[PDB]
Amino acid sequence: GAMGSMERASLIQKAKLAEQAERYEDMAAFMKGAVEKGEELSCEERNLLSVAYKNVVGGQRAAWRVLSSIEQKSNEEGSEEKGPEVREYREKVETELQGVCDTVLGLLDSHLIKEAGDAESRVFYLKMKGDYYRYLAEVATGDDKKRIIDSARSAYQEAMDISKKEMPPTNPIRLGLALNFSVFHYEIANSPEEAISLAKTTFDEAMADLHTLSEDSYKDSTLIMQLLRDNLTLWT
Amino acid sequence: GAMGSMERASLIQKAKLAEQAERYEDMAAFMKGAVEKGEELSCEERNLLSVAYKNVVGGQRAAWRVLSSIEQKSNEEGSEEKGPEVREYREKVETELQGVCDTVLGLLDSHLIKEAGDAESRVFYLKMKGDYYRYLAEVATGDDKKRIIDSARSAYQEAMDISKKEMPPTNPIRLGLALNFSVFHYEIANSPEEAISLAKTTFDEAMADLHTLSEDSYKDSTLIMQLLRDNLTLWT
Amino acid sequence: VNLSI
Amino acid sequence: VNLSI
Ligand SMILES: [Cl-]
Ligand SMILES: [Cl-]
Ligand SMILES: [Mg+2]
Ligand SMILES: [Mg+2]
Ligand SMILES: [Mg+2]
Ligand SMILES: [Mg+2]
Repeated sequence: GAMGSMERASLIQKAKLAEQAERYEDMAAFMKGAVEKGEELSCEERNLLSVAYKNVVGGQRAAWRVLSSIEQKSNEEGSEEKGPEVREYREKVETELQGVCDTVLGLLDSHLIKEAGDAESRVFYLKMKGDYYRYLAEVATGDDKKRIIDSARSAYQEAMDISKKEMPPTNPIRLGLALNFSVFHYEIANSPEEAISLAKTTFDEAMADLHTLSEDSYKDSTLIMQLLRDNLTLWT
Repeated sequence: GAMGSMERASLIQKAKLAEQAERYEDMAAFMKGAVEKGEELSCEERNLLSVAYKNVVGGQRAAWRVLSSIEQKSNEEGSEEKGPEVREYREKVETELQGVCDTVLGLLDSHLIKEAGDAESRVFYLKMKGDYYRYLAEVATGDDKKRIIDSARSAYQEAMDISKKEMPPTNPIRLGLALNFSVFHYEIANSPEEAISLAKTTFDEAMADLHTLSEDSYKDSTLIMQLLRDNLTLWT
Repeated sequence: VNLSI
Repeated sequence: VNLSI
């Protein structure tokens, strides 16, 4: 790997610099290098990893949606034939997106998840596994579509089971996991009622635990609770 | 070149798709491929080329400034030593930026400028040559700094001479050339009085020609005139 | 769009 | 910042 000659600490330092410079591809490459050193990741390091790839794949997903919409229009009644270019370029972006997802899933499988024993790390990584299979599912159209969806579901479900046993209802990792699993239900699994039930129960159980929290923890938790509420307002 | 197997028209079509998807690195690679087909570029094609590389290099310049500011702070009195990482990563971004500038200048020299005979193409390309030497000048610190600056000046000056002979004072290419040459004077050449004089004379001569224009041309010209005015307000 | 984090 | 185009 091109980062094999750089110190772990230097990779982390440069990931933080890249973030400040909004250079998220660089940030992701630095954090990939840090993971490949083979040591477990601290809480701060896990979040650098997730921030970096979330931004990279987020831009790819937005580009894919633009191109897929152009492509769908070209296949409407009365649309002039324009050749293979739209499909080719949508395919190019799609392939790069899948490559990023595969890279993340590879890091999780070699060997972040198997070494993660604390709830905060294990739930975090299993949420990531669910998220990146969900991104694969968004672009999937072939024979593997159902297996991709079930891989997302299975990872989210393992993370939910651990989070409910090991974390309080206001824990921000637990809350963000539930938010994204509810999006999975609504957007991927064709299960809007499950999505709505999960978001509401998650919100209500967190609300009832806020009284235990400091001011700073209260701010962290209510921020994600508001995202649950925003989705419920969109979906109902 | 990786685009050597794609039709010129397909490269242009995909550049326009990449722009819609805000995929400016892709857009630039497609337009580089189109240039390397060896045919002259239409007005619309020249602007696709400039839009693409302007966005790529614009992001690199912004990242470089963030990192250069961190680096300068680390060299202040009382700053804790943090190792070579800040300098290394600033150097990495700087090198990639210079590579993009060299690529553009290479396209202009092989062979866009020598085939450009109409004022609208020749001034456009010479403005680009001035712009990308100016971006090299922004990061230059060595023995070649003065020659880089003079290369920017020389290209801008040739473009100005042609534009004043061959174009009306409201021509948007002429106006944008003058805007950027005034920025060169202010920011690169340590000549704020020259910058201010150029911007004011350019603005006033355009103002006096607006009466000749259609509504649509009037909108194109006044838009760039407002940028001259904004700079004058900042500089005076 | 759906909100995720 | 300086305005350019
Ligand atoms: Cl393509
Ligand atoms: Cl570096
Ligand atoms: Mg070491
Ligand atoms: Mg462990
Ligand atoms: Mg051909
Ligand atoms: Mg010619």
